[PDB]
Amino acid sequence: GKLPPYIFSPIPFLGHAIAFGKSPIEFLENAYEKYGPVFSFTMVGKTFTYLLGSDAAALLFNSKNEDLNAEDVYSRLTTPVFGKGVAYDVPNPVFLEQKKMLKSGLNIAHFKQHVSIIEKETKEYFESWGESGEKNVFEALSELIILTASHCLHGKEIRSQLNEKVAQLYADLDGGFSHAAWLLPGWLPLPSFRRRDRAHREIKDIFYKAIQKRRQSQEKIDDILQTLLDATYKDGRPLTDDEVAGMLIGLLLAGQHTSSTTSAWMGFFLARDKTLQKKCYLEQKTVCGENLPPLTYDQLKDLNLLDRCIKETLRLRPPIMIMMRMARTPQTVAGYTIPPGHQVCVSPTVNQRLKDSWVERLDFNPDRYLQDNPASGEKFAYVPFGAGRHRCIGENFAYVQIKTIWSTMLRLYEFDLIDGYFPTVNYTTMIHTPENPVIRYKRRS
Ligand code: HEM
Ligand SMILES: O=C(N[C@@H](Cn1ccnc1)c1ccc(-c2ccc(F)cc2)cc1F)c1ccc(-c2nnc(-c3ccccc3)o2)cc1
Ligand SMILES: O=C(N[C@@H](Cn1ccnc1)c1ccc(-c2ccc(F)cc2)cc1F)c1ccc(-c2nnc(-c3ccccc3)o2)cc1
Repeated sequence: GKLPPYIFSPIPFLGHAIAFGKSPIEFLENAYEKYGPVFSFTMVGKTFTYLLGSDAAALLFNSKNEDLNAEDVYSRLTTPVFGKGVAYDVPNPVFLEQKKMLKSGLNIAHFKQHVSIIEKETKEYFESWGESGEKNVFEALSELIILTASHCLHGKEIRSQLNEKVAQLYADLDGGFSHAAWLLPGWLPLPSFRRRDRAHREIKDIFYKAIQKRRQSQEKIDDILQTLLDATYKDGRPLTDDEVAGMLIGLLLAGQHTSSTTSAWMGFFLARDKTLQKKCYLEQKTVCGENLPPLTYDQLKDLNLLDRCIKETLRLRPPIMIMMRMARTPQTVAGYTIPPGHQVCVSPTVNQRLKDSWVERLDFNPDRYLQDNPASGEKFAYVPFGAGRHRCIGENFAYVQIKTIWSTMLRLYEFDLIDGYFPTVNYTTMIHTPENPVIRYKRRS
């Protein structure tokens, strides 16, 4: 056992907390340069080991959950949010089945319904934006996506109940993902803990009623809720109501912020590159016709440029900057032996931006995918949706959602930067959102 290089800090408990917190990507890129692909450090009492670049990241992406374990690092925070019997509250093999059920629900049939739903929700929402102005697009997209994702992933019944009170319940749930929740005992009656737990109760209740309501109807509905009510584990057991409601909460949380932040970033990338924005609008017309009829799933698959714009946005601004495991058993990578008790980390952000493999790395270039590039060229250089056992199941929905929304948005408006300001990254929020995401827009042609 030869340990990975350890980046010493004189600062007792915090370690590099402050430096890492200010700009993590720069921290990790500098470390990579000085120490190589595999290294360790301590922050706020804990020892972290990073695996940077494709070859090293392979260890995390290939590992069995018995070896590199997700619930050890996640369950404490997620279980009060998503609920019992779901996600990281059960053995991983169970979660894998639950994922299979969800995957089965995320199919082409349902996507075809989703496109119209999302186009409709989007046009209606942006009516309040009028003909022109300067508004906060991240807030717009967050508010819209909570609606679109509910409608698609929860259904019409639940969606019609989605008022501001319920939206706030969902925000209160997000609050469970706090520094306080990580650092402090659960038994402290902190406001955010109280809200989180209260909101979890009220939201489950709404889902309980909607679930029993559908079970009792003879109206055969073909949607994702139905797929869950009809699904079964290998043992044959159907999901309980509490299980289903748990999975519905997850579906929303997963469906919202990863898309909203991403969609916001794409907005500013396209605003900065007006020629690229024009080409996208022209692509709309080419594929769908000059009359611009209602979007269809099949038309989305032909929006190749828009697709590469999403792909490239994800490259430079992946919503999930980190993926972490607890090493239960010793692991070997790059000559080093990582001991049990280490938390093993990967950063899509760093891998997706690495000097050695990405040409003009900090450039937003959708066309980079028309040549040889590390997305096709390597295993794990490009990993915004992860890989292996804990890999994402929502990639196709997310693309459906983001494509439809932005397809519609390009049709409605042309977008510009304000005083040539391109938003900086707000590192203090859980998902790195854009700072001051106010965008200028005027009605399109
Ligand atoms: C742009 C949108 C999205 C991005 C960038 C994204 C990214 C990711 C990433 C990086 C992981 C790997 C987590 C890890 O290895 O620790 C993941 C896992 C997952 N995602 Fe997504 N995701 C997105 C949308 C969605 C959606 C819409 C859903 C549900 C419909 C979803 C459900 C999941 C689930 C269930 C997992 C598995 C977690 C696990 O096995 O531990 N995601 N996602
Ligand atoms: O929301 C979390 N995970 C997300 C990751 N995601 C989103 C889209 N694709 C993947 C997530 C994972 C599983 C699910 C999910 C699970 C089951 C299901 F049926 C449906 C969805 C939903 C999610 F939103 C999450 C949030 C916080 C944390 C957390 N872990 N540690 C912290 C933490 C640590 C230190 C300081 C501050 C926070 O935060 C871990 C995971
Ligand atoms: O352990 C986490 N952060 C670590 C830092 N780190 C980052 C990379 N390696 C170490 C961390 C961050 C802040 C702090 C901390 C900060 C302030 C303080 F007063 C005390 C402690 C402690 C930490 F251990 C961590 C782990 C998982 C996640 C995370 N996983 N999933 C999410 C996520 C997913 C979806 C939506 C929102 C969050 O978040 C976020 C942070």
